[PDB]
Amino acid sequence: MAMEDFVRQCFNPMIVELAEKAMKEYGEDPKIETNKFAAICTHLEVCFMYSDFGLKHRFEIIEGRDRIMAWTVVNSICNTTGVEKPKFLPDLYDYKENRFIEIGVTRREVHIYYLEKANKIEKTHIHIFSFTGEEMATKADYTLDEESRARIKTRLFTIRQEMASRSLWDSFRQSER
Ligand SMILES: O=C(O)c1cccc(-c2cc(=O)c(O)c(C(=O)O)[nH]2)c1
Ligand SMILES: [Mn+2]
Ligand SMILES: [Mn+2]
Repeated sequence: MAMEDFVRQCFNPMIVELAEKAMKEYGEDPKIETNKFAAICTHLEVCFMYSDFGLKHRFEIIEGRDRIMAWTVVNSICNTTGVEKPKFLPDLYDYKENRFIEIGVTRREVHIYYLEKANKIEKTHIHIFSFTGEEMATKADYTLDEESRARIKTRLFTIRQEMASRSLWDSFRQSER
């Protein structure tokens, strides 16, 4: 699979390893479910990039932790800010706006995916990125500055074009659940 090669060649090891670990604990093989693997890597990188554009410690990363730590972080945040405990593990906590964030990344229409997220959940803030430079966030509050957002959008467009370059993008486009 070029897709497996592409993942290894275009995302930093930490992300690949985390992605690999997450699939393999739940019986899923990244050599087979390769479009899923790419997607997880993609969502992780975004989650991390979002975090990195932050009070220097603006955001707390929840995604990418093991489940024990993820919950440990979340509870610890709830107990000392008073904020209601979410049902599902979100991606980030915003210490400035003092809310949880759910990051979405979609090959579909941003509004489409936004609804799916809003429906599945809490007073968690939602931010949706697409591979087209489009984004959607609750009450249109985009949390970050334009530069930080431009960098995420550029990284996603680039992943799309690299996939496209390797005739991998049509599979990947059509593979969102
Ligand atoms: O689109 C999906 O296949 C899907 C189904 C259930 C959950 C997720 C998902 C998307 C996410 O963006 C996410 O952050 C998580 C998480 O486990 O923290 N999970 C994605
Ligand atoms: Mn998550
Ligand atoms: Mn997410």
